[PDB]
Amino acid sequence: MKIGIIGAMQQEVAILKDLIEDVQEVNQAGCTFYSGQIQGVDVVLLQSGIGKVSAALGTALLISQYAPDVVINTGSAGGFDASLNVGDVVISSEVRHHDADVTAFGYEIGQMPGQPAAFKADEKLMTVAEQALAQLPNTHAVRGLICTGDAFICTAEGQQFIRQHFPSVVAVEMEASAIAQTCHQFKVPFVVVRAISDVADKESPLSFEEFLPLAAKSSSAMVLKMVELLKENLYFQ
Amino acid sequence: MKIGIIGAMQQEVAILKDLIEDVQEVNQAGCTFYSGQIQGVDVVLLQSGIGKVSAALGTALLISQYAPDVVINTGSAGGFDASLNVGDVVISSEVRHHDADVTAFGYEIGQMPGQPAAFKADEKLMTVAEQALAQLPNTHAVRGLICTGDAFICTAEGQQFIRQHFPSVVAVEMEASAIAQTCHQFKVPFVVVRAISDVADKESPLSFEEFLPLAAKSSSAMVLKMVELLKENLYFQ
Ligand SMILES: CSC[C@H]1CN(Cc2c[nH]c3c(N)ncnc23)C[C@@H]1O
Ligand SMILES: CSC[C@H]1CN(Cc2c[nH]c3c(N)ncnc23)C[C@@H]1O
Repeated sequence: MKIGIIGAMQQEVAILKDLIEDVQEVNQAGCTFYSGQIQGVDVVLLQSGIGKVSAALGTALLISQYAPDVVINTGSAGGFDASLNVGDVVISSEVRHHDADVTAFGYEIGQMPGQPAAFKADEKLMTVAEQALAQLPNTHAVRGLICTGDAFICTAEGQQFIRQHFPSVVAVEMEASAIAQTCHQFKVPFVVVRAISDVADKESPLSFEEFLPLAAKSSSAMVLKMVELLKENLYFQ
Repeated sequence: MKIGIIGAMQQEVAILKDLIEDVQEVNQAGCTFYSGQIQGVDVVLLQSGIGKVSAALGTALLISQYAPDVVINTGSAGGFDASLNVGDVVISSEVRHHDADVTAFGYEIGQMPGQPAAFKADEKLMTVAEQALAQLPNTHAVRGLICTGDAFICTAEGQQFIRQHFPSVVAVEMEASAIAQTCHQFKVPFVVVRAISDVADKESPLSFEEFLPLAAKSSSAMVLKMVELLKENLYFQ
């Protein structure tokens, strides 16, 4: 099997990049693809750049050229769920665009015409995420709705808008819905396994830069554990 | 040369689709690609679907698989310039994301990290659009900033925010910045040549329904003239 792993920033992909054996690097359209193996499992790690367009473009190139069997989105996120602390893992049940609005034509808030209102994480991948979490007993996680937009959320007004429209939101970021929508269009299973760098408030610019490395560490540990589980999930393969 | 043409909706691509000789249709990832010739020049017409993610995904597949020499984005738009009536044409000087905001890290409003603040349309393609306009004297057009977001703009608040942050905006729509950013990442020249279906206000939903066909007609006539000029002029090898 081949696992596609996608992160936006260099800092988000660095830990996993260093684990790829027999690594081959391709640079294309602002994207970097690292292909090789982890523990005999074929992996392609994409560093896409930030935001919905970069993530969509990168994901489209990843799927069309490398044909991963599954996609895992790694990286940081801004926490909305009360129970999340900085460094904690967040897992997508589903992903929505918080900044999509075609309600004028009867679509629900966040729904892009032509798409479902939410992009559901693959149930079989989800089971692997749960298994990985069970093997990291020091790790606290929350699973729920992840909301994506092309904005860094750092104001009370920004938070309130998102909570008003998506009351179940557990975290926000800037790529997941683009990765998930792209995967939906290609019919490829995905899950988002990120970790919290900040709580999307006026302190988040500073918190983000301070704790991005921690978030990358936590997210990356989970993703590595999933790769190790996938290695011997022969029914899944 | 090979000319790439991108429209989001069925009605936006239908006029040009019907002019393609020796047409070959490919369906991939929810996109449709029609290739062949229009008046003796190779074209690939992409029906991308609506919104930034679909447009980015589609444009990435278009460029990576078909290698068009230039990209023209056709279709409808919501008018901001006071002189625009339904059916009038807008030509991009440049394109920006109206809904991007990472000002917390020093970027300009609308600027995505890792990108320039605006995506400038190609000078030769703008010239060709202006030549096409001269050959369609009963068409009124404005050249200027086109702003894109994942929302249908139809409220006073929506207009206010966009005008506040991008006061020179001439029109808004939902794909151009995705196309433009993707073309930027691939280093492929682009221009947007759209037409007005509505003026982005409370009347827009009904105006759009009524005037989408007029907007497709007006935009498509310009694009056809541009195809003819590009075949003749050798501006692009
Ligand atoms: C330099 S732009 C920030 C990057 C890291 N991202 C995830 C993220 C963490 N905190 C966030 C917040 N408060 N709002 C939105 N996104 C995030 C998204 C982008 O790649
Ligand atoms: C059914 S969604 C609208 C489709 C047609 N589009 C262009 C457009 C016309 N008027 C617009 C407006 N007031 N606000 C944003 N976009 C537009 C974008 C989308 O593909």
